[PDB]
Amino acid sequence: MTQAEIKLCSLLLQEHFGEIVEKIGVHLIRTGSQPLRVIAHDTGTSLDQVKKALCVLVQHNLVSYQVHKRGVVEYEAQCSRVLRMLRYPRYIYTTKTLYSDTGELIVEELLLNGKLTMSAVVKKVADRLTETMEDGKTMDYAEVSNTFVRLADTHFVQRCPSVDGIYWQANLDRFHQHFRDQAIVSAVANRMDQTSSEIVRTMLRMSEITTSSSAPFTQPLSSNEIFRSLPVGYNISKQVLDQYLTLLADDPLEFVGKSGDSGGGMYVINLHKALASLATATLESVVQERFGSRCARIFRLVLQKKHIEQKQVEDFAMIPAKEAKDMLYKMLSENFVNILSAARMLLHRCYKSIANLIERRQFETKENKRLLEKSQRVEAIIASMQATGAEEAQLQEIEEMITAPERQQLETLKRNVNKLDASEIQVDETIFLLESYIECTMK
Repeated sequence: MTQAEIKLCSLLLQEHFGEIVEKIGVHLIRTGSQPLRVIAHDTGTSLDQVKKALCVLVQHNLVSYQVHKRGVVEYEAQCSRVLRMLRYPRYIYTTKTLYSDTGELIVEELLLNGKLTMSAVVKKVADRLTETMEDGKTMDYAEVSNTFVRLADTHFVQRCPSVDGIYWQANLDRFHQHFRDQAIVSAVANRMDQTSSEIVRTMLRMSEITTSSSAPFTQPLSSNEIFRSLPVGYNISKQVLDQYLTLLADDPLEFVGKSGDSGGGMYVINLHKALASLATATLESVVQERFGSRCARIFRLVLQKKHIEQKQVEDFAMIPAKEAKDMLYKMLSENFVNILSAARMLLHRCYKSIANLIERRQFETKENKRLLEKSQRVEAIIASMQATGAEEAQLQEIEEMITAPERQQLETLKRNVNKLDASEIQVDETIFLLESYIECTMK
């Protein structure tokens, strides 16, 4: 499935909605397609509790329902859809980035309330932005709506189909398109230079509609029209563009390759090749993570030919025999070369690490429950103090409640909450990559 995939799903639902949604969700994954009744029977849970759980499931766009064989309304969960709940913040913040905070909010609710019509969102946010606005001026519904439309135009927002409305949702596919796009652009930017990567961005910008998020290669595009779709910040010449192009295609890395020429040369982007190299580098950093620079350097030499045999291993190693033997074992030991294979393996290892993360976060607030509220009251004492009876001695009394270790633990826990939160994000990006390669290898 895998096991960690399931476990992860569970934790997800638990955090967002409750034990009800989790139990049933878990069951919908575990037993595939099932009517309301068989779910309420195998779970040992009533039908109203079942019905409540399904509400938060579908409304939020995750569970599917279809009328099977004997006209029975059967229900089903979709694993990938559950896991997308992870990228959710990054999806959000990138939106904040691109179409301001106005955008930030639009998306913010479209996931957390799931299915919502155009209007509902528009006003929801306008008021949710009038509360932030300096007392007055108000948020004109229009700007809100513009950004919304702009989202539906760039396909970052699309409609809820059919089996003052009606419903709209988040097109995390065009998000995958953009993350794919960015990961790529930046890879050029670090493996080549800024100008090159800007060309890429130009290519992807005209390959954001005519091509897919899982296509191995884009659509052919001539030097001339690319030179035409040039950004305004770049006043770069044709011949410049030409030496650049020839360089890009004929690059040992090869994330781009020529298709015709023709005039002024037909050119393609190698999505497959690009993804594989991305994953490869990730692997390099992992080898350097647990088996260090020593084994990472040797790993980098495994990129030319091999696994199997050692004749050329110890030779290209530049170290004694016994050493080359040991490290050769360690790399094939946890299956490190088989590209896709190690990729999928790694993927599971990700899911595992995540389980750990949530576990520790969950438990830290769990066992430190009797400290959470103690802090809350403390704050609710300066609520009616900074303004009414600004009493400094009262503030000291507040300080004497929270003895040294309790607050040092609040800091300890808070910092640990962070170590987790950060690691979490990191893994997310990593997962997007892996899965995107996995789907890319689906040609």
